[PDB]
Amino acid sequence: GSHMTETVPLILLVPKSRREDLEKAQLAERLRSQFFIDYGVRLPEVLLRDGEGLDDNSIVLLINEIRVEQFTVYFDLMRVVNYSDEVVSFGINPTIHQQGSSQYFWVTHEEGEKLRELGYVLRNALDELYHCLAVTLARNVNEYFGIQETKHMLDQLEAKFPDLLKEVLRHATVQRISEVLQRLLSERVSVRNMKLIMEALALWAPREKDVINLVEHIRGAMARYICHKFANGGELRAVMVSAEVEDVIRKGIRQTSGSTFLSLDPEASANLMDLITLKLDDLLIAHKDLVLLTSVDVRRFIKKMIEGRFPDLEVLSFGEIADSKSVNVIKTI
Ligand SMILES: [Ca+2]
Ligand SMILES: [Ca+2]
Ligand SMILES: [Hg+2]
Ligand SMILES: [Hg+2]
Ligand SMILES: [Hg+2]
Repeated sequence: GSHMTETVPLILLVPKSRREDLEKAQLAERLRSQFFIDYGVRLPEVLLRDGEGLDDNSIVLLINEIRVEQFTVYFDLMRVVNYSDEVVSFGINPTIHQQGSSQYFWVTHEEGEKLRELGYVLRNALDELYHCLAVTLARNVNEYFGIQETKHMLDQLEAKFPDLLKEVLRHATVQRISEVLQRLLSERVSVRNMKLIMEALALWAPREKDVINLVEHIRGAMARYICHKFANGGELRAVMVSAEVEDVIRKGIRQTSGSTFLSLDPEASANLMDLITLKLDDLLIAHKDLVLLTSVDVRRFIKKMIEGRFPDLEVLSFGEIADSKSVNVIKTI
């Protein structure tokens, strides 16, 4: 460990009424172990604290002792991941939580079993809580991960692939590598496969000195791993960006002698955001459980544009999902 982790614990405010059960379930320990498995980096220590005034189905995450997000988890119910309105036709009244324009639908255990037979996918409450936390923690990676962690990882790798590390370091500094890794994690891409990441840096770093651009190439190299992560072991649920919207973005792109950036009139960008908002508004699958699909040329710009309003909606390129299996496009923007 380094200071990055060691000096800055995460705090979960939980209901007093659930504390003992969350201890028994080893919430804190399992969050830490699973996150490491899933993303390849270590979280800080996780402290539980009883939260004043919390109902029985609420959790708050504090980073740096500051409230970051409040989650609703129906501990005694089941979440319907691929909900549709058809469910109400069957005489089920779900329990519904909304955060922004994302909606979450919960049913009884008995109702769940019924729904499964009709091909709905269910998630248990602790599994949902872990997903919520993980998504939010990935985004906030810079709070607990940096050069010290990167250097450790490089050192571990070196012990195994010395010549590979040698080559990479000739073309990228530790700082630059750390930046690449943070940018991957912040977009929910795992860094567990360090060997592959390093092979891609050895290929690309000699030639690409702009960090944003470099990251895009690395993502490309890692395509299989990105896809497998997002899709889990299930179908990939997606919203497609229309050729129309792609073009608005494309026209706004300016190439320089340095970085490539998006340059849209503020009114124009606001109007485009209003359109994206409108198209997303009536979705019944939560944003963290979706991806937006677009062309490689516009992917990173679309991500930057929407992340203010829609922080939990990741954006993949068509190439990134080349190894996909079942894909379900639920909507076009
Ligand atoms: Ca119900
Ligand atoms: Ca407006
Ligand atoms: Hg169940
Ligand atoms: Hg969530
Ligand atoms: Hg995949």
